[PDB]
Amino acid sequence: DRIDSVSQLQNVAETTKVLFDVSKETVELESEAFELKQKVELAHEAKAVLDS
Amino acid sequence: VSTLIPPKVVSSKNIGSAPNAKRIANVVHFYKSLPQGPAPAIKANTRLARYKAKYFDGDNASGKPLWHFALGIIAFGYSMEYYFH
Repeated sequence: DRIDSVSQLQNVAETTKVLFDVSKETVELESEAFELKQKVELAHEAKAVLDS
Repeated sequence: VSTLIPPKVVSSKNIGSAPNAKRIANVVHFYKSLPQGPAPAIKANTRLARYKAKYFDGDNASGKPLWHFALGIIAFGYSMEYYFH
């Protein structure tokens, strides 16, 4: 039973490699989204003000 | 706020707690283990080893050796029974 349990560490590291990489990668790639948020807000304000 | 990393921390402690003690207890005895009756030493000769092999072995394990011992002690004691009375 211990053998069967340890059989599952055989390839966990290979997948969790890309998992841990892309986790932080995607979490920090929202910087461009944050920079786009202010531009989108400015555009929304401009459209609203000219609608006014 | 970030991703902690559990899935590769088993290095410091092997998985499980109770069977960890039994792992060292059962892994070490398999090295110096007899494959199949190695060094049986079933043959010996020291003026009494033949008697042990023939009668005092576990294959028979009968009451015949006790009866043989009784017969031998009777034979030994007959002479001094004659000597005394």
